[PDB]
Amino acid sequence: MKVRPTVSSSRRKARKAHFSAPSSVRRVIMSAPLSKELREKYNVRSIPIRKGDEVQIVRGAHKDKEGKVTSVYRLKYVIHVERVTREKATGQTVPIGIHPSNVVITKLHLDKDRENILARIKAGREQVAKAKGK
Amino acid sequence: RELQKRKRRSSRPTIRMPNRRKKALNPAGNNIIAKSWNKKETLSQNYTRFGLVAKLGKATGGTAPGNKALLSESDAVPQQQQQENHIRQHDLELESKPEVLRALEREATRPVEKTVRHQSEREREWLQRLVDKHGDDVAAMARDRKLNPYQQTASDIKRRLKKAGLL
Amino acid sequence: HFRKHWQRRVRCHFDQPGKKVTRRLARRAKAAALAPRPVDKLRPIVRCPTVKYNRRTRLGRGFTLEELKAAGIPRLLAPTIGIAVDHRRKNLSEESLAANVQRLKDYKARLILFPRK
Amino acid sequence: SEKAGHQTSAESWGTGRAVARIPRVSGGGTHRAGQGAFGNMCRSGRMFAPTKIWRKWHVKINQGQKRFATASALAASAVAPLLMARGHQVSTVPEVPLVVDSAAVAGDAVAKTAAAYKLLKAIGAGPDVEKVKKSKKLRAGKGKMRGRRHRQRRGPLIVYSPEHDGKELVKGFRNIPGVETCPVDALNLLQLAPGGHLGRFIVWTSAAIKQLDAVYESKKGFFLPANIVSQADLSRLINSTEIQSVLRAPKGEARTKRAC
RNA sequence: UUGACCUCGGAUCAGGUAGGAGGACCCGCUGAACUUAAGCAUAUCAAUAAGCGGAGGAAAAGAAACCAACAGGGAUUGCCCUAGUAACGGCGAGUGAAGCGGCAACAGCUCAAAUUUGAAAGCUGGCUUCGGCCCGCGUUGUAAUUUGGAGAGGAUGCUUUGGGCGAGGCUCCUUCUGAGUUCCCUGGAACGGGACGCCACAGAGGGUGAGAGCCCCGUAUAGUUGGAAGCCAAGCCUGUGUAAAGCUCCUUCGACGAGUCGAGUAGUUUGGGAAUGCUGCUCAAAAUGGGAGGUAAAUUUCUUCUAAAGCUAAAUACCGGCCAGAGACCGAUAGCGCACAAGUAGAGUGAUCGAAAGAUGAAAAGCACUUUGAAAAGAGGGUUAAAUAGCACGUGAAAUUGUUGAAAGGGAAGCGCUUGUGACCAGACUUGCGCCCGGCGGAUCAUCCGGUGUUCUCACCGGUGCACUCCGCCGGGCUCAGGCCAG
RNA sequence: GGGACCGAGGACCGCGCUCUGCAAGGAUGCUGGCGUAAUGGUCACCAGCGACCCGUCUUGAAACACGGACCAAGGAGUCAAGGUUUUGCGCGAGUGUUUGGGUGUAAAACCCGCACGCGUAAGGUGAGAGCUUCGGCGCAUCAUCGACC
RNA sequence: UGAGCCCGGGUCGAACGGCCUCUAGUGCAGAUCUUGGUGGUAGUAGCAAAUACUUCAAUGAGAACUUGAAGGACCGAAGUGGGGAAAGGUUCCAUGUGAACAGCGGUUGGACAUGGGUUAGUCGAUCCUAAGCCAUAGGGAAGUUCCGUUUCAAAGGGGCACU
RNA sequence: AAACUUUCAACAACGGAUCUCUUGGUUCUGGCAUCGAUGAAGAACGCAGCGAAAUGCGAUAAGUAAUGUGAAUUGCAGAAUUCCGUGAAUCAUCGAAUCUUUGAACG
Repeated sequence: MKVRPTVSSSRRKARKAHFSAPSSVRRVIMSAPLSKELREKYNVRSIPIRKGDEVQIVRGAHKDKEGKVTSVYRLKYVIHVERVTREKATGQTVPIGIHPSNVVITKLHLDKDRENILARIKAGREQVAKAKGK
Repeated sequence: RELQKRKRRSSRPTIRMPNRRKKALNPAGNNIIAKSWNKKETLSQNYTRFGLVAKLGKATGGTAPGNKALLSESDAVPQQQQQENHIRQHDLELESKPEVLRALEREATRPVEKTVRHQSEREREWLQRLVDKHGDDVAAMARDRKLNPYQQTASDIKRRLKKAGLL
Repeated sequence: HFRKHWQRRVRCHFDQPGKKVTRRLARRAKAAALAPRPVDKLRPIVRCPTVKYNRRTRLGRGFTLEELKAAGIPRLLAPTIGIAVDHRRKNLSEESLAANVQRLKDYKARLILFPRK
Repeated sequence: SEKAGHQTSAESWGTGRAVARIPRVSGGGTHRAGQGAFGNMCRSGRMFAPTKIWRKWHVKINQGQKRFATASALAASAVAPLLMARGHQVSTVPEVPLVVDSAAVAGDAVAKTAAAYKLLKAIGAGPDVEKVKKSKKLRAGKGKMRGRRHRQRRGPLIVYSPEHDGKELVKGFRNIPGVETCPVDALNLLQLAPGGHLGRFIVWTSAAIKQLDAVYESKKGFFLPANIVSQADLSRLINSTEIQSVLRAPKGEARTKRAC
C-alpha cells in the first residue's frame, strides 16, 4: 500500500504519464529481464533493452525463438528482433513489434556505460543482501 | 482555465514544485534534543520522554494517559511567606529522572569561562601617571586637573586602580 | 432570513481536519525551533471582570511590573526567559499580587537557565 | 459548476410564434443559434436543482450510542454462530475470543510478514486469509473508472496493545490481504461490524484483554448498558416450572380438525 | 567692477524610478434597479450588482483618547456561543450589533516635542592602485540619548558584551536496492483454469496480445551516490576603546502631535441624535488640560484612558499563479461552451454571439496478383481469431425502406370474448418400489472382547464372525404406484 | 324414472344410522385407445357477438376549444436554514465529544479541559385499570369541594 | 394478477449479477417540451423573360449547352466595345482530375490539384498644404479622462569678433 | 391470378440508441509565492528536406551553449556511432546565449 504522499494511485494520471512519457522514460519502461546465466553472472535482474542485445522471445505467437535486436522503436513501445518478420500482401517483409517484457536477454551488448549500470545494480543488490543477512 | 489548457496542449514541460516548507518540522543539530528527538513521535510524547513542559497554559482537552507535558506577620503583608531594591539584571540566581533532563541539567550547570575585559593601554599609562604623581591619595587624584581632565570621581578612580592592580 | 445573497456569501468548513493538521504541524515547527523551551509563555492568573464571572480566574496577557519585581525577575530579562509582560495591568489588590508572585516563584523553581554562549 | 448551463445568451422568442415558449440562443451563423437553453429539459442546459457543496455530508451521532454499538459489536464478535453468519471461516480455530500470547505477538518475531502469516496459520486464521485471497476480483460498475478497481472479503481483525505489544505488529501485518489491525484503546465500528453486519473474527492478545477492561472502565460519561431482559433463553423462560405450573390447560391443538 | 545667498530654469548631462497586465481573495471611491411589505410616503433589495483608482502572498487591522463598574480586564485578527438579545423601525415589511465568556495565535516598537555645543560626531555621489581622495547635502538640523503605566542628569556599586572563518547538520533534487515467465488444458495471444513454489515495513497504481504481488516500470523501510541554495552550527582566529549597557538612589529636572477638538448646519450612513461614523459650509478652542463612561444621592464629587505623527510577524480570506493528492461526482445529448488543429469553423459594421465532431485491429498485417469496367468501383484471391472489424471502420435499437417467404382486402383500419384452419412449439412418459425363486459374487450378519468418542447410552474402529446370516449383480414371477384423452 | 354442472379436503377423532357394515365431518371402483404434437400452447387469417380517439380545460353536465407526423435519447416537488407533528434509538433532572485540544494505520476511527445551548433546582367525596390474605388496597386521569403562590 | 423476473436460439467481445443495508442527477405519451434522426405529401409544385437556332468535321467512354469551318440572328460608338477609381485578392496563364459546386449535362469552369506569372530616376505613392483634427502651456475632474491650441510659457533662427 | 395497400417473419439498408471504455471535466484537500521600460500580457510575420493546423522556436529560427543520461529519430529519404566515446536523441535537466514587426511602446 502506498505511504509517501508524492506518489499517486490515480489510474488517469498513471496512464497519461505512461502514454506521454519522453524517450528516456520510455527506455526505462522498456527495460527487459536477463537470462539465468547472466543473472548469476552479474547479480542483476533487469536492464533497459538496446539495439545490440541478443534476445529470446518467450511470449506471444513466436514461442521460443532467438535473435538480435534490430531496432528499439521507442515511439510505440516495441522492439524489432532480427528474422522475426511477417510478409505483407506485396511479399515485402516487415518486422513484428515485440515487447521487452515479452523478450528475455541472452547476450548483452557491452560497453563502459552498461558495465557501469550493471555495477551499480549489483552494488545495490549486494549491499541490501548483506544488510538483510547481518 | 485558458492558461491550463494552453499548458496541457503545449510541449513545454511541467515545472513540478518540490514540497519545500518554510519551517522545519524536527529539531536538528549536534545537541541533546536533536540527538534524542524521535520524528515518528509527537511533540507531547517527545517532551514526556525528555521530562520537559511543552505548554505552560491551561489544558484545552484530554491528554494521553501518560502525558506529562501539558501543565508572624506583625504588619500583615501577604508577601511575607514568599520571600527566600536592586536585583541582578542579566541572569537569575537559581538554586529516577529522564536521561535528557539529566544531560540538560549537567550542561546548564557546567562551569564556564568569563573572558575578563582588559583596561586599554592608554588607560594604563593614565592611571600610572596618576599614581606616580599622587601615590594613593584618590581625593587629590580626583581634584587634579592636569592628570584627570575628565574630572572623574575618587571612587571611580579607585575602582579603575584596583582593576589595574595599582591599589 | 435570506433576503440577501447568502448563496454568494456562504462558507463551508470542509478543511477542518486539514487546518487541525496544519496547526499541529505549526506547533511542532515552533518546538523544533524552540526545542528545549516551552512553545508558549508564562501567563498570569487574572479574575474575570463582571459579577457573572468574577468567581473564576483565567490566564491573562502578561505579568505586572511590580509583581515581577516582587518575584525577583528583572523586567528586561522576563520576556527573554519566557515570561509575558503586561505594562497596562494594575494589581489593585494584594490578593492578585500574591497569587502572581507565587506563580512566578513556581516558574523560578521549575526553570533551567543555560549560561549565555 | 455553478456556471454550468448559464454561460449563454438566450431569450424567449415570444408567445404567438408556433414554437415552444423557451429561451433560445441568439446569433444566426451556427448550429447553436435558435436552440433551446436555460432549461432542465434542454440539451446543453442547466440541471434541475444543481448540486451544492452544502449538502450536510456528515452525520452527528451521540457518543453514548457509538459506544453502545461498539460494545454490542464486541459481544457479537465473542458469539461464535455470528461469525459463521457474517461469513468468517471459523471451524479450525478454538476459543472464538482468541487470545494469542503477547510474548509471541510483540517485536520483530511478528514484524516479519512471513512470521505473521505463520502465526495466523498456526492459530487458525488460515482459512479466512485464503478465503479473502481467493475472493479478490474485479468490481462491477464505474468504481473501476473512479479508483475502486477490485473488492474482496474481510479477514481477521487483530486487536493489540501499543504500550505492551508495541505497534510494529501492524507492519508485520498490513500486507496480508483482508487482515486488519487495531489498538485496544481505540476500536472502530467500521471494523467491528463491516457493512453493518455483526460478528467479525477477531484475534486478541493478553494485554489487549487487560486494556479492554481498563478502557471500558476509563470511558467517561458512559457505563456498560443494562439489558431490558435478564435471561435471553425464551425456551427456558417459558418451559420453566413456574410458568407451566400456573399455566392454563390448552384450548386446542396446533392443527385442528374442521367439523362441518 | 566683482563675489556670495535666495528663487526659478536648460542639458540625448550622471545615476534611477512610474505607467501596462493580473484583479480569486484585499484596501478605497462611486453607485442602481428588478423584488417584498405598507392607504400613501420612508423602508427592502443594499451600504449589493455595474463603473473608477491602488497592493500582496496575503491584504487590511494593530499595540487603547479601549472595555468595564468587577475581586476588574488589557494591541490587533479569526472561530463558538452572546443572539435573532440590546437597539432602531405604522415598536410594519422588518432590520439588527457589541462587552463578558471558551478557543486559535500572540511581539512589541519608531518619531516630534531638550543644546553634541569641549568641537555635524550624520549622509548621497564619483576618482580610485580598493587604502582613501576629493564634490557636495545639511545648522530653516543630518548622527547618538529619550517616547508619559515613561524618561533625563548626577552619584554609586554590582552585573553585562564586539568581529571573522568555520567542519558538520537540516530542507529539496537525483544513483541503487524482493520474489515463477516451472508443468498441463483452452485460446490468435494467458494476465483465465489446475498443480507445485517464492517475496512481502513492498498484495497502491500502470503497461504487457484476456483478471499478473513474483515479465517490466514503479510501490514499503532503511540506508547509499552526486548536486543546489538558504538557515543553524561544534570549534578556531582575533578583540580595546579610560568604548558601550542594565539596575539602584535622589537637598535637580521631566518637554507628549491645532483650521485639530468643539459648536451650528446640509447630505449620506448605522441597531445606534448622549448625532453611530464620514464628508462639505460657517464659527473656531484649552492647559491641575482633553476624551469616554458611572451616578437621585446633593453636585455635577467617582471611574477609566491620552486623539489630531509612524512601523510591525502569527492565528484570517482566496473561483486567480507553480504544483500535488484525492472523491459513495459525470461518463461523449453527460461532465466546463471546448475529452478532438475549441474560444476553432461560422455569424454580425461593431460591442459581441458561438457550435457539431471520441472508439478498426493484439499487431496495418490498411488487401499482393487475376479479371470486368472510361473511371468510381465490382467479382475472384489474400491478411486476420474475426472483413458478421475494409480507415462510410467496437457493439449496431427504433422510426423509415428494399428483396424474398406466407396471408388478407366490395367506401377505414386497429381492439375484447369464443371457436375453426394453417404454420410452429414447451411439457409429460421412456419405468420406479416392494415381495417369491435360482444362479452367483463379495465387503462393513447378530452376540461377545479392547480402545476411542459421546447426548452416558448411544455409536465408531480393530478382533471375533466362516456365510439357512448380511451386502450388490444377473435369468425369471407377482403386487402397488406411474402420462394424455375418454366410457 | 330421465338429464346437466361440480368432486373442494387428504391417517384416525365428530354427529349418526338401516349397525359383522353404511349413501354417516367433500369420489371411488372397473375398463378402453393413444403414449404422440394426440391433449395443451403461441402466432396469422376467417367466422358470430361486443366495442367512440387519447390527454388537457370548462361546466351541473355535454358540445366547443387546445396539444398529438413517427422514433431514439434527455426531461420537471430537489438542497440548505429556521419552526412543528409523529415513529425508532441513547441518556435521563439532566442532556449535547467533533469551537478547539490530544492520539491516529491520518479528511476516517478513538479520547477530552473549560465554557456554552436548552431544560430541571398539599387533601376530601365518586369513579377508575390492576392486585387481594376476598376484610379490602387502590396507577394514570376525570367531575366537584378543596390547600397554597 | 401486475409492474416485471427467468431460460432457449442468433449476434457479440470484456466485464457483470443475486441477497441484506446505505445513497440518489432513479422510472415518461404528452409539456405548440429539448437534441438528433426519419416518413406521407412526392418523383408532386417546380427548374422564369432577354425573339434562335442549324449542317459537317475534330477531341473524348460519353457532346444541345467542348472546339474548327459554313450558314441564320443580335449588341449598333448614350454598345452585349476598349480601359480605369473603390472593393476583392490569385480569380490571371499552362498542364492534369471529374469526388463535391456551376436547379440538366459537360471532355467545360472564377471548381479541385501541380507549376508558373506582376521588372520603372521619367507611371502613382513618397514632398506641400486645404476644410478639419491631435500633442505641447495652462486649467477642470474622485477617476477612467475633459476643456484648452496661443493661451500672462524663459518655446525659434542667424551673424560678428586679430583672444 | 398478378399489381397495389396492409400484417408477420428472414436477410439486407438508413440512423446512431444501448453496453463497454476514457491522456477529459467537476468538487474537495495540501505545500509554496514567481509578470512588466533588463520591454510584460496580447497581436503579426517568418523558420522543418518533404507541413496546412496544433506545437516549438526567432534570420544562431520544430532551434545554439552547458549539465545529466547513455545509443537513437521514424511516415519516407539521406547521414550516423566505430560501441571501449567529451557522445545519438522530436531525450531530460537547465545556471549561458540568440531573441524579426508592433503592443504600457518610447526619434
